[PDB]
Amino acid sequence: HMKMIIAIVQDQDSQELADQLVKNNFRATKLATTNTTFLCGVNDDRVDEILSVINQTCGNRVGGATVFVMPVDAFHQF
Amino acid sequence: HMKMIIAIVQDQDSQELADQLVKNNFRATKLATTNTTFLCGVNDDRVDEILSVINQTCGNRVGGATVFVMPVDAFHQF
Amino acid sequence: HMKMIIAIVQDQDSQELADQLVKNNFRATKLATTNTTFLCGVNDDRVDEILSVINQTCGNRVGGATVFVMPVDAFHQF
Repeated sequence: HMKMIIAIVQDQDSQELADQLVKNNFRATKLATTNTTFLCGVNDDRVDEILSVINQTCGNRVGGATVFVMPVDAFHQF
Repeated sequence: HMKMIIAIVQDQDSQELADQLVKNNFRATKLATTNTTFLCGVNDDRVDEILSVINQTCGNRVGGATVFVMPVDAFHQF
Repeated sequence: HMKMIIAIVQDQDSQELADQLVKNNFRATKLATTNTTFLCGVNDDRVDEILSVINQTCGNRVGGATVFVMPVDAFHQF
């Protein structure tokens, strides 16, 4: 099935996460906020991959990321 | 029980979805983004209805909608 | 485990909820909207506390709050 990622990432590191998610085939949506918030539905078995991306891009290096992995009952694509 | 809809819809079609959701008694919230993102808690047995609305308003006609249906453990109304 | 709160609160009462959540050790994120929308992952056994806060701050006194409590499969903190 599928999952929903809500990754709260720092704004300075938002630019590069946004670019690098694209390069890893991750379709994501940025909710503007000032500390930017991302939304990304990924496959059940691609959770470890996206978490790696978010960590390599942002976190305590300075930095800091907090992400939630949430269940999805249904996915539709019109 | 209840569900949560996260419908990522195109901005040109956001205006009309926003209006038409009201006409179908769907209380929804628009998170501004440029590709706008909607949030809408609907009843367990009104998922098919709202999906119809979103499709009739937006999708590949040009267009394109992507929606997630997510479980809700509790709903409160103060 | 943990939960995710999506609290749709009125804008006039958003300022004070935002301040008072901090005073109760609730790390939350505000998604700008005009009727503002909040996001807050809290512990499994701190749902009653945050609901109290939201009610004391906003609701029908004038007012009005609507909140969803949603399951979280995984929480990560980089």
